[PDB]
Amino acid sequence: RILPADIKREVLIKDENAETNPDWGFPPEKRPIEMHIQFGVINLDKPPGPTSHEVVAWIKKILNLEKAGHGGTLDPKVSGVLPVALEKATRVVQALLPAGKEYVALMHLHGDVPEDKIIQVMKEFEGEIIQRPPLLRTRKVYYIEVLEIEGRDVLFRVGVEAGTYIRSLIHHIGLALGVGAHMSELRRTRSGPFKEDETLITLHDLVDYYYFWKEDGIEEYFRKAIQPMEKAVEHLPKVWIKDSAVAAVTHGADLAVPGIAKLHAGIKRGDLVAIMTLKDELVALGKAMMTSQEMLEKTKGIAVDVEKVFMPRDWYPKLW
Amino acid sequence: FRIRKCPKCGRYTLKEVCPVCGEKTKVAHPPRFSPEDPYGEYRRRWKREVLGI
RNA sequence: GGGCUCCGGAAACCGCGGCGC
RNA sequence: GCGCUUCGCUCCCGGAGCCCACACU
RNA sequence: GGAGCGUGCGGUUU
Repeated sequence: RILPADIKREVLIKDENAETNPDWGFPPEKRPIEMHIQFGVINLDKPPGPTSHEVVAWIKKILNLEKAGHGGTLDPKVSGVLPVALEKATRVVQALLPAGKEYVALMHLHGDVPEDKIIQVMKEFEGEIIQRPPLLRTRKVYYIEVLEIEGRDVLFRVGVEAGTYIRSLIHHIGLALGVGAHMSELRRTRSGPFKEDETLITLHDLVDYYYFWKEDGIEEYFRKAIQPMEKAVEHLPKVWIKDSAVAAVTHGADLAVPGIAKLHAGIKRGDLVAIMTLKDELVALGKAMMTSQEMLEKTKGIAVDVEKVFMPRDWYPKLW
Repeated sequence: FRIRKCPKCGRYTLKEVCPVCGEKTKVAHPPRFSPEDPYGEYRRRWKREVLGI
């Protein structure tokens, strides 16, 4: 099970010995509860039933939030991973959108067929697909894995490139296999950096923990409920920038080469990037105007056009 | 909804047990929710209990 | 002149049109 | 008949606000 | 206020 985001990079060092003053900053770790929310995203496990937005709907009301949004629109009946980003962190969703997505499926064939043929055929897809629904853009299926076959039911997992519709993938197999098939049940196992781990939590848990916080004044639980926006870019290639630069990119400065402290391998021209402090907080998002190596060897020009900034201003002192 | 989990060892399956690790399976597609949420305080009390709140 | 942040119908109830039981 | 027909996001445009910033000698 | 992810338009009124 390998998607495009599970390849490990190297941490490339530009300023071999640099330091950050704690006095101006809030690391993801110890932010005051009330602002951890302003800058959080919940790894939600969407129940079946509600449309994906109508969930976010209730998340707002019930937590007296104003403005929150969700990741890849998961349909009414699908359950599973639905990152919902809160308050000021709302737009981190941008980051999520064009990342991997893994599903567990349950296709149901409209007629019998030899177990191995099902396997043979589905394995046929591992690669590029041209989308053919019932009677034009290509989409990758990073891998299919068949768990179990019972009669005409075929429970599998599958990983896909942003905006594959699993219904179709199935309908397609359906035709491929000869008999025709329909998708019976679906569930999203991961959107990009949001996995089905210990951080994925259910509406109910979320609310109950939040009440433990208001009625009962326990912070713990309702904190471990929300994830700090940093985890919404974990999948993106990051560049760590030195303190002075932080203040700048905040105000609308495109980040220039001699701001870089640490870097990630294999960046290219026009790739999304996460600008980070040495405290490992999200500063902003941009397109690299300069490859990985290019950024490390040089001191002339600009690394990344800055295009969206999350980090607030007063957080770092101006100084430039 | 037929898909089931056995979340401890994290394996989906339509069966009742994951023999590989002998954990019974629960249904995959997580408990439905209505903003009404009756049983709200009723469950809350059950939780407060296993934590000591 | 460019970059960034914020806002730009944020209102319930009513008639088709459009998908679903 | 009952439910949904959009939380919100992105590009442009209009308005308000902040900067003009290679991140020190 | 437009375009798109996503099927939209005409009436009592923040």
